[PDB]
Amino acid sequence: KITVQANPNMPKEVAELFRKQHYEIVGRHSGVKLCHWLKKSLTEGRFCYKQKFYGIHSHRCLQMTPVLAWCTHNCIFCWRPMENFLGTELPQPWDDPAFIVEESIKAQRKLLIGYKPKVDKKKFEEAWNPTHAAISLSGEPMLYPYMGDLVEEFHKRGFTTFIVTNGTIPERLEEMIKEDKLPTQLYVSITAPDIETYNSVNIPMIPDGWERILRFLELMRDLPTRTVVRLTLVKGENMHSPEKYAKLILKARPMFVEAKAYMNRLTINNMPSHQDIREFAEALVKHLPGYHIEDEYEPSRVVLIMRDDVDPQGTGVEGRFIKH
Repeated sequence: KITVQANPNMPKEVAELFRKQHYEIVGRHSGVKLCHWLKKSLTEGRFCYKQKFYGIHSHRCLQMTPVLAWCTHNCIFCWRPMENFLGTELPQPWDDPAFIVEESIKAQRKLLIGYKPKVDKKKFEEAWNPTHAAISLSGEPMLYPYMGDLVEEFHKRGFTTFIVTNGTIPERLEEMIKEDKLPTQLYVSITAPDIETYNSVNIPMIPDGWERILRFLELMRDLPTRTVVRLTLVKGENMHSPEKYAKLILKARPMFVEAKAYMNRLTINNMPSHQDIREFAEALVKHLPGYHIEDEYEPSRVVLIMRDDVDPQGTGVEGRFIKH
């Protein structure tokens, strides 16, 4: 009988929409949801590509966001129970970091209860005690003013952290850098190689997103933590100008680059084949001096490019894998 403190700072109708999609709301503006993946992992011994790529055990990932319904993009491949996001900023009052982490852990368990049957036993126990905080559910998490501190809160309770951002909020990165509160691994999602594609695919709600993204990339160079540039590829929408993507990538010189297939305006044929991704990956690596194709995972049609000076058998800020 777990209970989560909550009082959704949004129209009740919206809040109900999140619930029907199985999100567990936290506080005024956050939420938790079980990895789409996680089910088959607990019941079928399934693995995730993040495990193959970085040594991350997805079944011990607590997937959440401190910015549930606000974002700076209304992207065409962005799932959100409602029509468009509610706005470009996190409305106040803002919940504090410790409360968010605590309640999120309770939310995670509450959702887990919906299990135990055909379920693995030792694994369920580990999912009940997550060690990876995936800050990438929905919305634009960097809109939360206290990201740095949120990261520390997770770290104090032994989690390693992973932030996924669309990069339109460089000031939050400058702040985390300044107060030295960086996550274990930082991902910036890039879905457009040029300004026109950026508008038609991301559908910006702010006017200066492109320059903010350019700044974000520049702030990632030599960043003292694990870095990733993730490209979500949509057939017929953004799989072009690989040389332009390389330039964006090069401004940040991330440790890793993921060429990932995208899997509302978007048809089922907008989904590229794994073979399409391999091709795009090859075309891309050709424009990235000092990088090479390091691995792939066909089941998720994703290919991994890694910077040459990163050790394929190491861990940490200079190795392929997360500290054991």
